Amino acid sequence: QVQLKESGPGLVAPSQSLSITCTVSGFPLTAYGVNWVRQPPGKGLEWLGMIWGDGNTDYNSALKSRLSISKDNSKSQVFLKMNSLQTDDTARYYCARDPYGSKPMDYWGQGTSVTVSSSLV
Amino acid sequence: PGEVCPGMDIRNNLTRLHELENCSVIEGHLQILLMFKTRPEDFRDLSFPKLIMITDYLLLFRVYGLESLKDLFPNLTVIRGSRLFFNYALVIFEMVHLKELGLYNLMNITRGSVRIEKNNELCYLATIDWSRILDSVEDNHIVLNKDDNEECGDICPGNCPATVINGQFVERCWTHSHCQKVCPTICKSHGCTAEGLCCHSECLGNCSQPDDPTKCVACRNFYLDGRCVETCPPPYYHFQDWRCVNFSFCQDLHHKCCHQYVIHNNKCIPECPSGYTMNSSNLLCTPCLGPCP
Amino acid sequence: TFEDYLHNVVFVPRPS
Amino acid sequence: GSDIVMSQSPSSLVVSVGEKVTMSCKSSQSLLYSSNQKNFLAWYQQKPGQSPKLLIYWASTRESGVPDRFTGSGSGTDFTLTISSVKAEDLAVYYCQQYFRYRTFGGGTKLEIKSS
Amino acid sequence: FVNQHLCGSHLVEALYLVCGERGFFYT
Amino acid sequence: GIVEQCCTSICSLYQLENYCN
Ligand SMILES: *[C@@H]1O[C@H](CO[C@@H]2O[C@@H](C)[C@@H](O)[C@@H](O)[C@@H]2O)[C@@H](O[C@@H]2O[C@H](CO)[C@@H](O[C@@H]3O[C@H](CO)[C@@H](O)[C@H](O)[C@@H]3O)[C@H](O)[C@H]2NC(C)=O)[C@H](O)[C@H]1NC(C)=O
Ligand SMILES: *[C@@H]1O[C@H](CO[C@@H]2O[C@@H](C)[C@@H](O)[C@@H](O)[C@@H]2O)[C@@H](O[C@@H]2O[C@H](CO)[C@@H](O[C@@H]3O[C@H](CO)[C@@H](O)[C@H](O)[C@@H]3O)[C@H](O)[C@H]2NC(C)=O)[C@H](O)[C@H]1NC(C)=O
Ligand SMILES: *[C@@H]1O[C@H](CO[C@@H]2O[C@@H](C)[C@@H](O)[C@@H](O)[C@@H]2O)[C@@H](O[C@@H]2O[C@H](CO)[C@@H](O)[C@H](O)[C@H]2NC(C)=O)[C@H](O)[C@H]1NC(C)=O
Ligand SMILES: *[C@@H]1O[C@H](CO)[C@@H](O)[C@H](O)[C@H]1NC(C)=O
Ligand SMILES: *[C@@H]1O[C@H](CO)[C@@H](O)[C@H](O)[C@H]1NC(C)=O
Repeated sequence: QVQLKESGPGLVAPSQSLSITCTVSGFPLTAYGVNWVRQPPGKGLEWLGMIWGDGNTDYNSALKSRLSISKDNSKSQVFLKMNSLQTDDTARYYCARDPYGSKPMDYWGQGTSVTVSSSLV
Repeated sequence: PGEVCPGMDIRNNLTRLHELENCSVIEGHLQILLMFKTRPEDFRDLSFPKLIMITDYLLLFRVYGLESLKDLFPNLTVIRGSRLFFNYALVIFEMVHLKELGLYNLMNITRGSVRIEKNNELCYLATIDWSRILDSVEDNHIVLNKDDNEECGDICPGNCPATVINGQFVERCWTHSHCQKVCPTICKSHGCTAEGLCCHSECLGNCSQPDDPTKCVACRNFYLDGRCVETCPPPYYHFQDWRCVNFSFCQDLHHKCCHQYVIHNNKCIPECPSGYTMNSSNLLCTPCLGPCP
Repeated sequence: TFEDYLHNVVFVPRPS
Repeated sequence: GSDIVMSQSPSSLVVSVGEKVTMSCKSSQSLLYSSNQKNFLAWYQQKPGQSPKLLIYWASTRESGVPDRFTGSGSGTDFTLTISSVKAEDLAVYYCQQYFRYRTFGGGTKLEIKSS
Repeated sequence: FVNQHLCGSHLVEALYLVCGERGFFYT
Repeated sequence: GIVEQCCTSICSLYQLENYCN
């Protein structure tokens, strides 16, 4: 009965900041961890960061400089925020549940396609 | 939950008993003893429904006027037996006025045996199937109670679950009004709902909802962030063989000191083992280069 | 024995 | 210390239906937790146009609802994912992961199937 | 009092007599 | 302990009094 849903922009101008909201259901954010994993077109999974039940954060050392993970347990939401985006940041961003101490990332969101471009209309 | 309290010794008079008023877990043992001037009236409105678990043992000795534990510890579910009293996790000795145990929520004694001796008014002992609570009942010592020297009229609710002991099917209960809870075999030690639905694999004794490790009354392994976990993952440390603690917590116990706590084999422990020394600042036990200073 | 251990562990003398 | 590096071999492999398949995983450090003598290692299957699915955790424990043909092996620094008899539906990318300290995925193994 | 061997039940009862209302000490 | 004092050996009323408050 576990659900995770990412809400993101689709299109971001380069140098701007990306903000995604993972809204979880079917479990408490106070007992479970939530991860951010991205996937560039035709490339592999890249672990971005994680936020433990107790609010503690862990970031990918390569991207730590530009990443921010926060949450609102009462609203059952987790928030990713990434600064000064480039074209290599174009990827599908997934949030997944971490039942830390028992299993690795089990339930995943369907994703959010994020494109960094020369946008229009 | 309620509050994690340290192990307690309560003697002479009841005034100090109110110190238990907020504990849901006793991280240590519970000794209630030597109360000679207490009478039943002193216990009539005395209840600790918050208490769910004792990590070490429960000892009751010479407590006058106490007739049952049904009102005192109604929700005590697990005695972990991490540390035992003479290899017992439960000791009821010379409890002169105790008529029944009445610990109708006690489902599992994780380690150790039971010693119930010299309780001249004690009944509702033959009605307890300890095999459903301990794996080791061969080491139980239950003698010199009313049931031995007189004929207890152990009347169960009638209706009540019935189990076998040497070919004889007998109904199982804690008091005249409380049955012994028995779960389907497949539930194992995990417990089940009233409907018979198994609790999660990570639970112990009981749960508020089936197949949910955040709905456990107590954990089979470790406890962390309101969830029953199989192991304390890095950066957490196993503490008191039941919960997960961070480095900060373990450090603040070390500096509060009692034992100066250390880190070894992903555990926050009272002392470095033999052949190991405490590496200053990081609390980590490292092997001694030659003998230990 | 158990009654002796109980008695020993339970009964504590004062520091003076 | 220095973050955990994950490798996989091969990057890609092309197999016929009913053939056995074994793909590798390397970690820079041991994923073996002293406390329980278990490895903090995972295998995920990601079918095309779908989010990843956990196959294995504890390096050898089969996730709920995972077919018997999927077998996770190894200890410490070396792990292998085995498919005893490949089915057409196995077309996917397989990624190994550490969850020892943080998470790191290996660069995957793309498994392609020959038609017949 | 009477100076003797005080074991088990005797011990408990003899001590209680020694210091009722004062009670038994602990750490 | 106390067994070593009053059970195996013999106790002084003072020696017993020491176990009190
Ligand atoms: C057992 O629990 C009670 C009640 O617990 C209280 O409510 C919980 C939901 C938590 O939020 C607890 O943190 C909280 O204490 C404890 O009683 C409380 O004790 C405190 C003192 O420690 C009382 O505070 C005082 O209040 C007066 C005004 O009335 C001020 O002038 C004082 O400066 C001081 O702040 C508090 O009133 C009292 N609460 C109740 C409801 O009685 C109890 O101490 C606790 N016992 C143990 C051993 O943990
Ligand atoms: C390391 O761990 C400590 C202690 O953690 C505590 O003990 C564990 C065994 C678990 O039972 C934990 O659930 C529990 O927190 C952390 O300290 C704690 O931080 C929280 C931060 O929210 C504190 O809670 C607050 O308490 C105040 C009242 O004092 C409220 O006003 C707030 O709304 C809030 O609930 C908690 O009191 C605090 N406790 C202590 C003793 O410090 C610590 O943060 C953690 N460090 C890291 C880096 O993870
Ligand atoms: C419960 O006992 C405490 C004190 O402990 C015992 O009783 C003392 C009188 C003494 O004999 C000690 O050695 C015992 O261990 C009582 O607390 C005292 O209360 C009185 C007022 O009633 C007060 O003047 C004292 O200062 C308190 N404490 C001490 C150490 O004397 C408590 O009241 C007792 N309650 C009951 C109902 O018996
Ligand atoms: C008590 O719990 C422990 C730990 O889960 C288990 O190994 C044991 O079999 C249990 N005993 C019974 C009879 O429930
Ligand atoms: C198990 O716990 C629930 C509440 O969490 C309680 O209603 C139930 O009575 C408990 N089981 C038994 C046998 O008492």
